[PDB]
Amino acid sequence: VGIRFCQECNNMLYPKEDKENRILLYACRNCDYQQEADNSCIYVNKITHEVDELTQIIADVSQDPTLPRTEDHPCQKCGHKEAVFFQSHSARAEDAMRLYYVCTAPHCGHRWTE
Amino acid sequence: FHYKNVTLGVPRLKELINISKKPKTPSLTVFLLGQSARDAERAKDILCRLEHTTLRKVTANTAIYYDPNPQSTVVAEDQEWVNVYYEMPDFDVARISPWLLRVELDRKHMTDRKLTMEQIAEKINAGFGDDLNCIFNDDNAEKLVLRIRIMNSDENMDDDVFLRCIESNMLTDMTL
Amino acid sequence: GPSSQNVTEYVVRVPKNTTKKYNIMAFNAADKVNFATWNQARLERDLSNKPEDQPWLLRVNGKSGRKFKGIKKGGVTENTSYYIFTQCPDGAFEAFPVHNWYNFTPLARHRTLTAEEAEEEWERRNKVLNHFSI
Amino acid sequence: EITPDLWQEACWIVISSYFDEKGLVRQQLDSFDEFIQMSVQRIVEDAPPIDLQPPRYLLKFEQIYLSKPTHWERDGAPSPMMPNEARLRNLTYSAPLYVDITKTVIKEGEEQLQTQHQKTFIGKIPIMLRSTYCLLNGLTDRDLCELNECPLDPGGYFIINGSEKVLIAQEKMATNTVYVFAKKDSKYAYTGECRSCLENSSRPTSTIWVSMLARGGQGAKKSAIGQRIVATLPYIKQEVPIIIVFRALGFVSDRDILEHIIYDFEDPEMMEMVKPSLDEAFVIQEQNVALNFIGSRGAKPGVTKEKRIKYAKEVLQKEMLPHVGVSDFCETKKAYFLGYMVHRLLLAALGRRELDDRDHYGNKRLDLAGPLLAFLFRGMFKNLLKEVRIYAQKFIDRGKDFNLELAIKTRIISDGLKYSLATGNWGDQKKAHQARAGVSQVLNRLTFASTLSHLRRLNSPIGRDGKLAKPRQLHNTLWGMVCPAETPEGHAVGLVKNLALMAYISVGSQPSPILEFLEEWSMENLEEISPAAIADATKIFVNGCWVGIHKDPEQLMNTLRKLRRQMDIIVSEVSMIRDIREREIRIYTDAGRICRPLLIVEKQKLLLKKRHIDQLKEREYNNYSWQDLVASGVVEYIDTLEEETVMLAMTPDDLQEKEVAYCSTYTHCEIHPSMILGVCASIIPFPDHNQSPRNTYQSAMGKQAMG
Amino acid sequence: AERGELDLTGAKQNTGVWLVKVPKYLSQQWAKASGRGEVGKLRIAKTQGRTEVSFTLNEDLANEHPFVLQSVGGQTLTVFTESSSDKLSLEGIVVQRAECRPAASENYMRLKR
Amino acid sequence: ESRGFVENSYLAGLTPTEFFFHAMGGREGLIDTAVKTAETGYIQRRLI
Ligand SMILES: [Zn+2]
Ligand SMILES: [Zn+2]
Repeated sequence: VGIRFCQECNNMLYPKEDKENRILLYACRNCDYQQEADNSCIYVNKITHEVDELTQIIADVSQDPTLPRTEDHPCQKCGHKEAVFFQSHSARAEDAMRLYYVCTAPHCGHRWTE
Repeated sequence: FHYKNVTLGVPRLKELINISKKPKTPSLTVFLLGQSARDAERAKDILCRLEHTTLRKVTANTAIYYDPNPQSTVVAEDQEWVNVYYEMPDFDVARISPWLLRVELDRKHMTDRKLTMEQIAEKINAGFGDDLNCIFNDDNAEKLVLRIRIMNSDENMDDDVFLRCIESNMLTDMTL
Repeated sequence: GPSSQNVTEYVVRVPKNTTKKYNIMAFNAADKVNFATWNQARLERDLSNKPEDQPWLLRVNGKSGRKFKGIKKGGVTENTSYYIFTQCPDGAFEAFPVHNWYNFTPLARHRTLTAEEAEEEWERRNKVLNHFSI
Repeated sequence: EITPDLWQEACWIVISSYFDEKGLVRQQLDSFDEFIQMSVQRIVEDAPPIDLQPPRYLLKFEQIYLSKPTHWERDGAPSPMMPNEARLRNLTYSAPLYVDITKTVIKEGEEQLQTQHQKTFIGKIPIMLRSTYCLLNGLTDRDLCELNECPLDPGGYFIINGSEKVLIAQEKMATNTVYVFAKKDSKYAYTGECRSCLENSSRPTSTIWVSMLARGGQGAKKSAIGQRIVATLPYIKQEVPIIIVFRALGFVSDRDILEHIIYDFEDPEMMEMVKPSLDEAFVIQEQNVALNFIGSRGAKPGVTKEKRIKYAKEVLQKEMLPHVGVSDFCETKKAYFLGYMVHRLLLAALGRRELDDRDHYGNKRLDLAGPLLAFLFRGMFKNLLKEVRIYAQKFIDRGKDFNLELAIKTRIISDGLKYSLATGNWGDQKKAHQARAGVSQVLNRLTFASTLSHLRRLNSPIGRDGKLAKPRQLHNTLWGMVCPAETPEGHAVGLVKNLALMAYISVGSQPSPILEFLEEWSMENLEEISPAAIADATKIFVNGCWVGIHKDPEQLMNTLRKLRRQMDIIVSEVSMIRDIREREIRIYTDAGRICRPLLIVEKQKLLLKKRHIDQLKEREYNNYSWQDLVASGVVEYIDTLEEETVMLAMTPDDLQEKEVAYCSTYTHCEIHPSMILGVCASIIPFPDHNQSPRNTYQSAMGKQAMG
Repeated sequence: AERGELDLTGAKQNTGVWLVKVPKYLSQQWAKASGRGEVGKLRIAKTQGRTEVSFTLNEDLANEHPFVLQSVGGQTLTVFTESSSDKLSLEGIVVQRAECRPAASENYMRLKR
Repeated sequence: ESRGFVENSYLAGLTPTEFFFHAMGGREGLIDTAVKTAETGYIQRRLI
């Protein structure tokens, strides 16, 4: 799923097929450096696009003076009783009125939806 | 705009004044003849039967794997159904293509149009040729996957870029 | 250790003259070049530009050896001069001015794709994909 | 020490301090004093000498002087003209202009003979009234009445052939920044732009696009690979792939190119998108053949090879991104910026950042009298040097000698400025067809509030009949900087606009003091730092140019704030934006940004204690005024861009009380929310009780009331 | 013996050199180097958890500059020469980089406050 | 109240944030009339 760079000329390693041992070989076009593939899959295309933005929001958003705050929902990892919540603010806005939270305690940065 | 979408007023007038080919929202109103005009279910079935539906609307994700042998089954759990096909092995005519294409489907978007991968399976074959070959699961299994390989008669221009071209071509030119 | 408790004081001089101009020769750490493998080197100004401005051409090991190209930095004394500080047998320090900064990079002596030929190849390949469709 | 509910009389005592010092037309008077103290000295000083030839000669200009406006009588006796006689006798209010020229002859005749002629006459410049160069500067009311002048007259206009002309501020798209749009009609699926100009020194402004072709291209040649990133450089005919123009700067390898464009190699989704960009630039794989490829299609197709490799060298060196650096050295910077321009185009295709807004008022700049007369003075100083040659060559081929007092055609600058100001078309006399019209109209003197509402007026240069509504509708960003109610009806609805009461336009400065701070806080150099270790760093821009990186932003932010509060090193006009999400920091110092003062708020209390009020109601015999209020860190000018990273409270006694509260991290507070109205719309009693279109009619109707 | 021939002795000796950044006004003071070229004396104090280097101007040159040590990691640095006889020589590899700064550069304290 | 609902009457007067939204609505209602005249005049001339 990732990418492979050549170890000699630092370029993009293409996948190739050899008719001897039935194993995927990654080859270079400039040089002909070789090696075998460990996962033996090339292409993947996610159309659902249901990526949870809990992996994209940053912990320093709790320094924003223009975001609402809450005393109801406390943090689990530290027990702080003050959070700051917001919406998806991104694409995939068909049914996007969820409410992600971020703890505001210094050096906690814990994030969670509900 | 204060009133879905309809054009009225003076712009609709000069759309009538001239007969310019481009109405800003062409729309044909349709009426229904049989009890289908009465019950909502037949209305909805003819609704789905009239609307255009492509492939990328009924797929979840696709992946190009590499099975040099159909018994290799790089992904862990698809071995069961591909094997119960494999004890009934047909079409090993020229070779077996080491390049595989795996497609995952969303039963939500599948059933809403009253589709299941049987009709898809024949028409993705009947309509494109026979250069492709589709084996599939049973829908009792929760996730609906069907795997495709090129017809090995071609192996006796790279097949990887060709398979990516075909993958990027079928999801938009499906015509379900 | 002496890096922790070490103490000392040494005199610094800045001679108004030198017998040779001093330049910096910089290498990417990521390459981790073994200088011991350099049995010999040749060093000449680059010929693409057909002097003091010329980029350097470094050829390691005389005949059979490595090769790098050195490209001059934009500035070296535009705001602050750079000095080479060297330890002398008397313990006193000697400072040497940096005349220039040259950037040295590794070279790929493999593969030669050709212009007009490459473009012609691309069109045929582009044409081939369009042909035999549906 | 706090101010509880004495607020209604306290807010009107700081606003009085503002207008007692600044005034209402400081907009006009400050951009002029700039154009004539700095922007005119730099133009003649930064001009190429005219070495010409056997012997050869030298000429270079050193220093500029001016004298007070003067009128030459019928028999040649000068006398200072007062602004009143200029109105009565249909004169023109202008001042003569001198210069020092030095001339050295170089014939290697065993002697270098140099000589200079100082204070040489050049021409005459109009003078804006009440400036620092007028005859009315710093006079008292007993003397203003003695010259038959009104002590209430604001100033800020020219007198040209008896008439009274006023210059209208023109709007303009901001420069030196990257904007991402999407033309949904043409071949492109996305587009970037960057208008560059190297610090007020270029007549044109080179613009460069970085496109991306559409997905639904009918054709299997591209159905599988995908869209290819393209670029449309200036001074060339054909489109160019980006990898080609990357190699023309060196960087032929594809591990070095793909680290200027992608800053972290754990991202497969982006690398897949840049892969089909290499496939078409694969066969052309070295520098010199690349320069030939771009060099083959220019304003002149090269017949030979060396000229194309020469032609492609400077166009890629003096017309590509001149704001980064124009020297032939330092070409690693033109690579990073061109990489950031492309890295930002991909983020707009994966849907990770939103597209830019055209009418967002943080992307606009304003051209006052300063940046308008300076643009018109370049094209007439070059035109004056272009015709000293034509007179020198004709006169030195005969080998006699040279004399310069007869070479200078003085009618070039005098009649050049006076023409375009009097008639309006912003061009030349033989260029009455290629110029921008509508500038420099006649002052309106129907009633005293129709005069003030004329010296404060903007104008967006879009057409006057286009039916597109988005350049006409009211944007929310106009809060507090443009009057929302005052606009004319007819065909010019929303095209001309008046600015609010406390809105202040910046004048410009140099960023060198901030650069000293950057070394003081050890901002990391872009070249010095590892390219790989850049993702975990906040790219630091200054005035549009990427100038390094830095890994400690939060400490830097508090530090920048304290520096602003003292204001010792940085002027209030500068704006410093930090966006946490995109992980960068911007700084601006140029002229044209629009500001307005606000009240600084600490933890939850104002910084304006009572000690500041009981000593501010005494300005008459205490010498404590608005300036001593900014320099104490209780108010602060806030730009439009910076106004997106702020949290405002409308009123202290009501929004900064601890409770179950809306917010708790207020950063600023307004003075009085009634300063969001223009000049003609702030004479309406109870304007918050009428229907909205009614307030628009009166503001366009109190301009024609007799008084 | 050839013009394009580079001496590798320094490198092969693993010869080390020090690199120090110096302000121009100080460097202008240094162009007026006392005597043959002496400019002053360098003082080095190292402790168990702190190391201090500074330079003090020659009394003649006067008529404390602390050093800031800078990393040389990420890029290998060596010094190479061109004689007045145009012979080429590699003197050494850079083992230290540094930047002397004037002490107490005005307010900084005010900025911190 | 945060997206345009003016809950006062013209008599009791409007608060600043409501006075701004009212101005916006009035402005669009004022532009449409400026367009309409030219459009209808031209189309009628053609047809006649
Ligand atoms: Zn390789
Ligand atoms: Zn927490």
